[PDB]
Amino acid sequence: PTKKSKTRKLRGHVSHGHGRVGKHRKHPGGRGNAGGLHHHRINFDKYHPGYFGKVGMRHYHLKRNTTFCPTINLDKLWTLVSEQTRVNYSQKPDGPAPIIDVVRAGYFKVLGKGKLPKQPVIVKAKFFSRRAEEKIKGVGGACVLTA
Amino acid sequence: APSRNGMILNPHFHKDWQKRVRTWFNQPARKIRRRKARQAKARRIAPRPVSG
Amino acid sequence: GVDIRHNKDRKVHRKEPKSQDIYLRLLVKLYRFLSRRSDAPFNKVILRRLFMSKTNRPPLALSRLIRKMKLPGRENLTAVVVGTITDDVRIQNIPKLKVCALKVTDRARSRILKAGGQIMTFDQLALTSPRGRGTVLLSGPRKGRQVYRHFGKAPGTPHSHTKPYVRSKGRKFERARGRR
Amino acid sequence: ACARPLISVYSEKGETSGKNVVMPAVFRAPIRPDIVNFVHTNMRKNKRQPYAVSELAGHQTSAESWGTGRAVARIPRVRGGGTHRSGQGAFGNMCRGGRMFAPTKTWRRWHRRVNVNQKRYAMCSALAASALPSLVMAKGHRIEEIPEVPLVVDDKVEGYKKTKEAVLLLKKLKAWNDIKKVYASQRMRAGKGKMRNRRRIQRKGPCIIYNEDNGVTRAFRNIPGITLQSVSRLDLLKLAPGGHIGRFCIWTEGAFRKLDDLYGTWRKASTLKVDYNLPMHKMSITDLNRIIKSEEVQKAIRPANRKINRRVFKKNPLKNLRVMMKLNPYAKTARRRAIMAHNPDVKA
Amino acid sequence: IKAFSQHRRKLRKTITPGTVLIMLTGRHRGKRVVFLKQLDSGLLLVTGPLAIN
Amino acid sequence: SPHLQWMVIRNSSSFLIKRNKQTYSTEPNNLKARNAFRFNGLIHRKTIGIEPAADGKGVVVVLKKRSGQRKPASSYGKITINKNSRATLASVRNIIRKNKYRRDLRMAALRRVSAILS
Amino acid sequence: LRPLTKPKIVKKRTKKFIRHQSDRYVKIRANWRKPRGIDNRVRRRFKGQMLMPNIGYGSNRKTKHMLPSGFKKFLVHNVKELEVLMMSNKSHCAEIAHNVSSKNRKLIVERAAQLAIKVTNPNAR
Amino acid sequence: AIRAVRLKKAKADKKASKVTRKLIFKRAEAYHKEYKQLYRREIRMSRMARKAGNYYVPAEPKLAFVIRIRGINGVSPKVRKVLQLLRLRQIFNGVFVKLNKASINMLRIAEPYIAWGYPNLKSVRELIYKRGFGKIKKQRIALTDNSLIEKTLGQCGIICIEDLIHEIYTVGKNFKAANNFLWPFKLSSPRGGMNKKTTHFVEGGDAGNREDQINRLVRRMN
RNA sequence: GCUGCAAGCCUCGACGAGUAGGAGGGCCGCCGCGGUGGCGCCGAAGCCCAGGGCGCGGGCCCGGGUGGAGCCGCCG
RNA sequence: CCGAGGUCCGCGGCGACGCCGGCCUCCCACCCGACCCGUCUUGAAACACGGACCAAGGAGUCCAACGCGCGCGCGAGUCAGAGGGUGGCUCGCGAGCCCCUGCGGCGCAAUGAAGGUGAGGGUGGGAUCCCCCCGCCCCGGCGG
RNA sequence: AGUUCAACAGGGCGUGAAACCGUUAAGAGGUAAACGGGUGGGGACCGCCCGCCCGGUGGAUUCAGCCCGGCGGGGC
Ligand SMILES: [Mg+2]
Ligand SMILES: [Mg+2]
Ligand SMILES: [Mg+2]
Ligand SMILES: [Mg+2]
Ligand SMILES: [Mg+2]
Ligand SMILES: [Mg+2]
Ligand SMILES: [Mg+2]
Ligand SMILES: [Mg+2]
Ligand SMILES: [Mg+2]
Ligand SMILES: [Mg+2]
Ligand SMILES: [Mg+2]
Ligand SMILES: [Mg+2]
Ligand SMILES: [Mg+2]
Ligand SMILES: [Mg+2]
Ligand SMILES: [Mg+2]
Ligand SMILES: [Mg+2]
Ligand SMILES: [Mg+2]
Ligand SMILES: [Mg+2]
Ligand SMILES: [Mg+2]
Ligand SMILES: [Mg+2]
Ligand SMILES: [Mg+2]
Ligand SMILES: [Mg+2]
Ligand SMILES: [Mg+2]
Ligand SMILES: [Mg+2]
Ligand SMILES: [Mg+2]
Ligand SMILES: [Mg+2]
Ligand SMILES: [Mg+2]
Ligand SMILES: [Mg+2]
Ligand SMILES: [Mg+2]
Ligand SMILES: [Mg+2]
Ligand SMILES: [Mg+2]
Repeated sequence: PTKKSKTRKLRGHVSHGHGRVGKHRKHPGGRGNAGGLHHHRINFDKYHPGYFGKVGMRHYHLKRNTTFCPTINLDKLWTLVSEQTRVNYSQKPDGPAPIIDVVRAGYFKVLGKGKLPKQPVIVKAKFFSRRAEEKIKGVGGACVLTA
Repeated sequence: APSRNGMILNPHFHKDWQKRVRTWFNQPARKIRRRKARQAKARRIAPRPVSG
Repeated sequence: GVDIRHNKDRKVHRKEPKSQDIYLRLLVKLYRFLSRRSDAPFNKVILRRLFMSKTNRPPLALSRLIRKMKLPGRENLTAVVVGTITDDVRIQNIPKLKVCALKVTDRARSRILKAGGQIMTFDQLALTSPRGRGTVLLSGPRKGRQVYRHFGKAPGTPHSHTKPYVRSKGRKFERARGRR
Repeated sequence: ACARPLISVYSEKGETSGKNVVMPAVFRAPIRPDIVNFVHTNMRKNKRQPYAVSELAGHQTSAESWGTGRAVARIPRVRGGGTHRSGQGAFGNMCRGGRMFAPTKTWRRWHRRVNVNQKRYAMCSALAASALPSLVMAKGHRIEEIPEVPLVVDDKVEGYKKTKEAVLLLKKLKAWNDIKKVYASQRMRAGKGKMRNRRRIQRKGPCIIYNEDNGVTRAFRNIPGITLQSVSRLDLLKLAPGGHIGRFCIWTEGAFRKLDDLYGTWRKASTLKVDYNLPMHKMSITDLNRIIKSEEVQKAIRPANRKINRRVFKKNPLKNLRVMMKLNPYAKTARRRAIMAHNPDVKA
Repeated sequence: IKAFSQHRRKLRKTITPGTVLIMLTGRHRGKRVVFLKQLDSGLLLVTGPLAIN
Repeated sequence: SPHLQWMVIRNSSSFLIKRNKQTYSTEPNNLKARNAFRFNGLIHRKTIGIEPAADGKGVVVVLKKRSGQRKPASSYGKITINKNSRATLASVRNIIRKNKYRRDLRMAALRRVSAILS
Repeated sequence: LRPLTKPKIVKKRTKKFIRHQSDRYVKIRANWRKPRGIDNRVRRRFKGQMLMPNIGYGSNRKTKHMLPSGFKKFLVHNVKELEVLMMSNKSHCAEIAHNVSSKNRKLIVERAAQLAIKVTNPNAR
Repeated sequence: AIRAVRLKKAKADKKASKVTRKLIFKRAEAYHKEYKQLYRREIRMSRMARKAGNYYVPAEPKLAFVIRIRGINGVSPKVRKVLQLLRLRQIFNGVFVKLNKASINMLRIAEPYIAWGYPNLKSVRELIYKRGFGKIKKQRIALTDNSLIEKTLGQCGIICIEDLIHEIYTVGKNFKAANNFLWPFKLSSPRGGMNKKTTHFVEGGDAGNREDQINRLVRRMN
């Protein structure tokens, strides 16, 4: 709104909060990103290093559905199933192990960031990292691949 | 123009955009219009399903 | 005339909650009384944090609360946090905590209670522990916000490690001249 | 939250009907006037139509500034002719008949979206405020004679079909004083709103929340101040008029029963809303006097200091004797030996 | 803050019983009178005598 | 929950009057018509209301009952005391002091009885 | 109808703070405006110029808004707004509003005489 | 009961206040006769040296009273910092300064802005009696009762106003806490004027160090 | 006894220049809206006044005259 | 009472306007002070510019996106956006209420040009809190 | 003269501000006029002992404690 606006307290003050010596004029330094290499170079180099130039190869017809690979860590691996399911098979660690299909939950690759509870689990994902698998193998369980 | 640390903005407002501004003030009116069209179509195909 | 500088006379400390919350201001009226007459150092810290903003009262994850409880000497003490207790889906076990916070999320509330715990409000804390005895005052990761990654010297300085303000993170976005 | 008494249902008269309904938990939700005022500010902003001046206003002129060299003030002046309009400022906002500064465009943000959870939060606080005699009377409703502040009537009220049946019920429930208040308030609006289809203004009477419309809306239609609302579709703009909570609500038994499932208790979530429950209280015991005067808190606080320490006005000890001996007790002995020194006493 | 009846009464050394005073106010302005006694309120008991002035 | 209800109507109520750097509350059970948590007449469970009788003779003393909390039709009891000044002040003083009913409003109620009897 | 206490109302200034150069122009009203000119004599508070209202002229908090009779003014519109001054009638006086009719102005003066409330404009019609 | 233990303590504190009343009496009485002995001792030492034809150089003064005479506008930054460390932030205010080489070289480096000297007992006594204000909690509180000195300087043994005078005139192990407890003495303008303020006391002005003539300036400013 | 509008009240100490500029408070003022509390042909708005006042001030109230149909306080 | 800042348990002439009161404001007079505002400027009363007078109008806005701070809701989630449903012959209400197998956005993972690969505590300071010991206690606490 | 509540609505006529002007009333005017502070004079319109308790006094008490009867209300 305009009730709490700053212009309401600038009534009566001549320069309206913009100085008498240096008045408020129409773009005293250029419009937009002007002078990014000449007179705004210090600002561009100090706060946006790398802004000028080219880096890397070009991909003309890039389709984001081709590189779509959502990932999930092991600390949030059991979030794909109910809490009662993780507890029910904790009392039965002698072979009956739950299956966590990560593909049907919306992820492709499994990364081994967090710690896994000491329960055998069958993890079905399209991709696995080296450490994610060995933490699943170390805790008991297999890493089934899916397409 | 740049004062301190901030994004390098790129507002695409260098054309005559004021000549092409579509306000969605008839959005609730087209909901009533599209709803009446389904009801009007439903009576025309009364036994047949309206979804097609 | 007196040779003094009046620049630092106004101490900029929040003396009342910026919020118009009715229930929060009653807890302020409840702890302004304890900060005056109880003479307990715990009630003075709670009075500050009842004033503080949301960013100065960051969320306290359930896992971070448990780790500070499992420290030696914190067996039966109650966990006090002026803020919210968020659930942590990364942790599995809940060791029957006894928390007291302004807010507790629905899953953090169900997991704390299902473990045989007890969730208190700051009016019950003042009723059962006005001196603040047997409490463990905990805070969230205040520097855990995303804005602090952009705070630093400047992105275009050596040894910076400061996150720049870019519209999109990609190949053609501020990686060419000055990043290699 | 646990303060859930047994609310009684009243018949077509002002007497109980023998039926009792457990108080819905929504009436024990946190009362947040700041949330209600926030949602009411933006919700009432969504029903307004856009206004804007013409884009051509002030620019229908082929005006060119005369420039310098003439005593004129370098403003675009209308082209010459044999009219009064020739030679007049045409474009600037300071000129008569020119374009206003920053013409009001029709594409400003007229509508504000509010979080669905905040809309429901404000509704839970508005309903809880209608169940307190203080907040309903302080709202402006004359309920000093109604049988009970949460006023639940029989379901036959939903079957009314004539206004005299509706007016007689409001007289039996002693809620008619809230409608005579509306008649006493029907006056003319102050200002230019009368020229804009807002000539006559009045007050708000009791809102009547129903469950099944069997004619209750048409029976109470012609009564001024009466607002009729289905229990499933409760508008905050009508249950919190002007952003203030405490609307006098006359509930029906069918609407009072269904109110428990619309918002759900803290024990069981709502069945008529997908994944919603009441807001949690950040303060269970809201009675400060019960906390302060409790046994455990009184054992922790010091005794109240009720000794006002005025400014001790400083008197000069060098001139005043009693304030010197108050600071220096020896001064009386030193003064006596010095006074005796001025007495000519002869020693041995 | 004692009442006026308890205040101590001052009297100049030049005003002793029998002195001739000169009234400066009232209707007997400049009339030389005889001072007799000081009353309890500090006011002076003044006589003319009547048979003189 | 009076402390909870006070925060809601301390600044927004139909009985509040704000003008001339003053504030007044016009609820029927306010002794001094003062906007304060102590004197607000529709907020507590125990309120003392003192008004003149229907005629210009006597004082009707209104007390908020214990059971009449959410039922306004049966929330208050009318006590008409049409006696002399000392007898009327003695009756109201015993209702407050000897019943322990809202003792903080003892002298404020005695000064109101003494006011509407003039 | 005397007030509770009638202290000595000390006013630091009884003159108005007239706007600078409001005597030289009719367009310049006497309503005070803080001079913000760069070479203004009044803004720079030169000697012998118009004084500027600062907080030093604030009146005693015990006698602020206090009428010369010792009472404090309170505007009323009907007999209902008059009964709020029943208590504390030794410190506040009622003032009937200008827009009330002569018919209703008589009822307020009658009711204020019963409640021992002073009216600053009793005979105003 | 509770009334018995509170009445017993009330009569115990009333009895303990009389022994402290007598304590500061004999202490102030012993302080006074110490001022006499210290005055008569310097005369005896000066007399025995002149009788032998020698000279007795008295001990250089250990106490000084510094008065800021110049204003606050136009001060050199080095002199301005020294006047702040002497707690002289306005004109015509006084402080006591324990005289050592670290203090004297601060008085020399702020010489044109001060007029200091060696105060006698009457100067120290009258300044703490008439202008004496204590700094209780960063506040200028008038020394109207000995309870205000005993509450702050009680750990240093200074429980009466004569203890504060004795600890300053004859500087002791607790001079710093005693002198810093005293707010800068807000002195009045010198009654009778000054010779000239912008000049040193030796060359006819008033700035600098006047050995014992500072007492004349105190009687006119206090 | 008084208060306790706790966003209130009370006590003590120090302090007070200011362009550009920044921040805060406003029971300063204007137009419309949702509420709420009113006012008005026994005379509203506006306008005028060598009348009575209030506020440090922005401004405001009252009285009188003119006027003839609407207008204002408070919370947003 | 030389004591936590004032009281009189002192008093006079006039009191119905003739002879009483009205700060400020009106007129007039005197003394002291006092050059014309705005603006640019190191510097304006300037022989610098603008302004004869009065009324009305007259200039920091709206949109997009961003940053930080704050309020709020919920919380590793969050927002339902397009749309759909419907108090059914649709005022107020082009509001509000509801569900969308939550599409997607932004977060939960970064890094490399890319192919790709992809995250296991210590020390010091530290609000607060815990325990022990010795005194005192008005049994609630206080002091060391 | 007459109509009208009203011609302080008489025809570009509701309200009728400011600049400006006429007239009347009042005062002043050799340092252009105005202005700040202080006061003086003048003028126009205004303005102006009770309460508690107690002691006697002399007139009236749908007269008080208490009792009885009926009713209502009050609590960490
Ligand atoms: Mg400025
Ligand atoms: Mg400019
Ligand atoms: Mg600015
Ligand atoms: Mg420049
Ligand atoms: Mg710009
Ligand atoms: Mg810039
Ligand atoms: Mg020209
Ligand atoms: Mg136009
Ligand atoms: Mg208008
Ligand atoms: Mg004034
Ligand atoms: Mg003017
Ligand atoms: Mg200048
Ligand atoms: Mg100089
Ligand atoms: Mg010099
Ligand atoms: Mg300043
Ligand atoms: Mg407008
Ligand atoms: Mg005039
Ligand atoms: Mg006047
Ligand atoms: Mg210029
Ligand atoms: Mg130049
Ligand atoms: Mg020149
Ligand atoms: Mg010109
Ligand atoms: Mg204008
Ligand atoms: Mg920025
Ligand atoms: Mg999502
Ligand atoms: Mg995106
Ligand atoms: Mg007329
Ligand atoms: Mg007319
Ligand atoms: Mg006309
Ligand atoms: Mg004229
Ligand atoms: Mg003439």
